[PDB]
Parts: sequence; structure tokens; C-alpha cells
Amino acid sequence: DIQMTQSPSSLSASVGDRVTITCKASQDIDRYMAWYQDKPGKAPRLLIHDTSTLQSGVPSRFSGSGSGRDYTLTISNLEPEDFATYYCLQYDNLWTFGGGTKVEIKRTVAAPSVFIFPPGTASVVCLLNNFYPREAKVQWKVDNALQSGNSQESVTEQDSKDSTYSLSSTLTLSKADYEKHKVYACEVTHQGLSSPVTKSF
Amino acid sequence: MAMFMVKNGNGTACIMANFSAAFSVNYDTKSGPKNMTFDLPSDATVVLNRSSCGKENTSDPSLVIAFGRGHTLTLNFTRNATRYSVQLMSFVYNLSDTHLFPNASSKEIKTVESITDIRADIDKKYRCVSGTQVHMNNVTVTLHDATIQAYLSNSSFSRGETRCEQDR
Amino acid sequence: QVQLVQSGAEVKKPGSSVKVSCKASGYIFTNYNIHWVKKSPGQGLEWIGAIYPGNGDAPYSQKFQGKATLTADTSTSTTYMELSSLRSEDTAVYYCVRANWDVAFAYWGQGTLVTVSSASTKGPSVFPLTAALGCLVKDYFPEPVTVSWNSGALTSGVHTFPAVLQSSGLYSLSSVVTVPSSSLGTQTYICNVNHKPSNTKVDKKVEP
Repeated sequence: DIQMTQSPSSLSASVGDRVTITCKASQDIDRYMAWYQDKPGKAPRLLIHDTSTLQSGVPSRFSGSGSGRDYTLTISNLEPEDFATYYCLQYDNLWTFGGGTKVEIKRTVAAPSVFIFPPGTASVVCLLNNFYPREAKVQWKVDNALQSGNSQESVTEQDSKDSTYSLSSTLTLSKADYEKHKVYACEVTHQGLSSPVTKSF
Repeated sequence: MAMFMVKNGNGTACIMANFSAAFSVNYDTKSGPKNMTFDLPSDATVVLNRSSCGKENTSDPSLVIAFGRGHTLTLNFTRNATRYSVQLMSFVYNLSDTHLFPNASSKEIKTVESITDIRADIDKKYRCVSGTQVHMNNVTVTLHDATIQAYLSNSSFSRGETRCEQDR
Repeated sequence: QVQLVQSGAEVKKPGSSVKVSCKASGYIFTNYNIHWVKKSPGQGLEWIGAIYPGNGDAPYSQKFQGKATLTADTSTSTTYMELSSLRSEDTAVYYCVRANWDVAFAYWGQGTLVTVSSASTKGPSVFPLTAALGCLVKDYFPEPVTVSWNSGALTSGVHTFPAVLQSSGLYSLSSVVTVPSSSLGTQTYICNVNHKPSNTKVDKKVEP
């Protein structure tokens, strides 16, 4: 089978930037090159076929080029709705999708609004609302003791308008080891915070 | 778009073909066996009621061309996941046409059929400039400057082509 | 009027086989192939194989040959994709695509979710949470759950988190919203959770 090496695997760029995604086929694919935009809960959307033919309904900022074994997808002026996973697809001999390129939208710094929610067994939640960039550290502490290995984190996709994230951290503790303790803290570290923010009870 | 087109319910071509067909027909005359050569006339037309884009479980795609005094040339298509062909070419000729068949001892309507070498990859058109030969009983049909495509989702020929072995 | 209607979500034990269907309409069934494509967070988009209904001719990908078996039934315009030796890595949304080979004319189905797990269908427990308000949807299987606020009236500031798989093989998530601190006494808030897999429907009014 033909193999598609797509580059990069990931990238972050701001609104108005020029995004360039490349794809390299293991053999000459005679321009039977297409580009798909994949969004969560939705069927992949065709942007371009035949290397450079824009599909009806797709904005002119998406463009294709290439020949032989080397192809490029260019997004000339990146929009906020363009955060998605892009995939090349060869259809010269059977079908082969590339590895995908996750495009993240860069924007100004936004500090998270931190809120804590009190807890069979115990579950205490911590919400980091609308922040940028993605990188955030949540640390649980019960009576100033680092909670290692008993918490799961969850993040939403980027906002279609804002380009921000939100994060939930849930700390699960046995109701026996929860009962004896009284101080439950959620310590948040983020670029938008001068020093860690603690919300507790 | 093409010399011969078969249209789908939504007005989109499903089969398109260009070619200039040369016939050679050995027929029975009152003074012996005679050979007759002629071309598919520039006024030949697609028979709309007999041409088909395929019907679920019922039929397969066909291009039926009517010419001269009661004659027809049919191209029946078949396919698999990657390839397609004119599985059967049918030639129906009225021997009572005195222009193509003078002195014919029979006024019969003859029907001849053959498997063709017209084949291409799916999403590519068959191409043959030098001409493809179809040998039937007493009939040779040579299709010159041929571009034929079936299973079309648009009223246009694909950019890909499967050339006939005769061209190289 | 091209339409491809795929069978509903499946929950399969490891080692089992699954057979998903795709009913076609609005076009000549024997004029195109039907392709199958896997969409997973781990491996993204993957072409599995295609089948020409009418002949049954089926080209497979190097990765999915043997693993997947495509069949077709022209009498009901339906295609099938059977998958054997199910494992956690087979958990994904499988799409059926009507195309020959040119993607310019490809039409995609809505997809079918296959969850490979040994867990049993369990309903969620709904617990409550500018002020931030919400509700926790805990210990449920399988995905998905639908969460709305005020029967769909409250849409601004809502953040329904992607569920997370716990060690017990059950899922858990939170749906939050940020509403002004003044509106606490006057406007009351209702989260509407619908777990179609276990036919669970729980409405939760949130207050301190």
C-alpha cells in the first residue's frame, strides 16, 4: 500500500498566519491528492481534491499544490474556526490517509477563573474556566499533602470564537481517608497567574 | 460534451463516448457473397428509451446508438471495484437497407454480439486513437479515435485514461 | 437525495466479533463502491477497505485485511462490515462512504460507534455543583450522555467536559456554566442528562 508521511504532526499559529502542511507519498500518486478537515463528532470534510481543486463551499484561504510524491496544503490567513485535524488522502491506488496535523489557534494570554466544588466514596472537582495557553498545572492537597495518582483531568476543545480552553480536575479519594482530613485545596499554576492560585475548603 | 451521452434522472451523464466507427459486413447476395464497408453516420443518435444507467437488480449500463435504415450499435458495460469494460457489443443490422446492402438474398434483421477488449480503470476513461477491433460473425467493427467512459458521476470525462494496448 | 443510514452503536466484549450495516438510497447502488473508514483518537482516519456491491469484489488495506470482512446485499441496498478479534484499540466510530475512487463524489454516513469493553450498561448518577454552577455525571457505561441546561434555553457559558474512563471501566464527566451572581435567587438552573444506552433521563436543579 502507498504510505503517506504527513508533516508536522502538530502546530500552533495565530489568526491571520499562513499555515503550511506537507504530505509525502511513498510513490508518485499522479496528483490524486485530497485534503480533509476533521472536527469532533463530525464526518471529515473535504477541502481539496485533485491536488488543487477547491471543493464547493470551501473558502479560498485553503489551497493545494504538489506533484509527484510531494504535496502541500496552505491556509493563507488562519481563521478561529480552522482549529481541527487536517489529513492528506491519496486516491491513486486504493485510499490512504496521512497521519494528521493538529492545528491549535494561538491567541493572547487569558488567566483561568478557578472555582472549587465540594464532594459511597469522595469526589471533589476544580474548574479552570476560559484560559490560554493550554498548559496548566493542577495540584490537589489534603492537609498540605501532594495527591499523587488519585486524580483525572479533562479539557474542552478550543472556543470557536475566543480560542480558549476550560479544564476540570476531579480528585477521587476513599471516604475513609477523606473523613479524617479537613483541608482540601486545588493549586493552579498558569502563565496568566503571577503566582499559584489556591481555591480550597 | 461527447458524441454520445446517456443521462441519469438528475440530468447528469453516466456514460459518454466519442469515436468514429468503421464497419465491414460480409453478407449473402443473389450473385454470391459480398463484402460491404461503411461508417457510423454523422447523424446517428442515442436511443433514449433503450439506453440505461443501470437499475438496481434489474439491468446494467448500456449505450444504444441508432443509425441508417433500422440499425443499432449497443455497448453494454460491466465492472468490479476497480475496473470496467464493454462486456458485450451488439450490432443489429437490417439487411433490407438497399443502400448498405444491395442485392441481399435475405431481408432479415441480423443480430451479432461479442466480448470487447474495451476496458479501463474505474474513474479513468478508455482511450484508443489507432482504433479498437471487434470481430463478430461476418462483421468487423473498428472504433477509431475512441474516448469512452461509464459510471460517471458528472457530465465530463475524467483526466485519467487507460490506453488500449494497440496505441502502445 | 443520497442517503447512507448506518446501524446503531454497539458494545462488544474483547475477543468478540461485530457486524455493522449501512443502508443506501437516492442513487444507483451498483454504480459506486462502499468504503469503510475508522475514526479514532489514537490513529485518526484510516481506510479499511471498499466493496463493489453487485459483484462483491473487495479491496482491503494492508492493516485491515482479514480483520475486516465486507459483504453486500443488492436486494436491500445494504453493505456490512464485520470485525473479528475485538480489542480495546478497535473502539472507534466507523464510517461508510459511497464513492468509486474519486473523493469529489464521496458521500459519508453518520457513523457507528463501537465500544470494546467487558463492562455492563450502567446508568449515571447526577450530583450537583459571576458564579459557576453545574452537575457531575458519574459511573456510567457506555458513551454517550447528552447534557442540556434549562431544557436547551441556557447555552451561553456552558462547558460540557469530555468524559474520562475510570479504572473500573466506567465513565465520568462534568457540565458547568457561568451565570451572574445576581441571578442566583431569581433564575433557577436545570441540567437535563439523557443516557440513551440505559434509557436514563435525570433532571437536576442546581442550588446551594
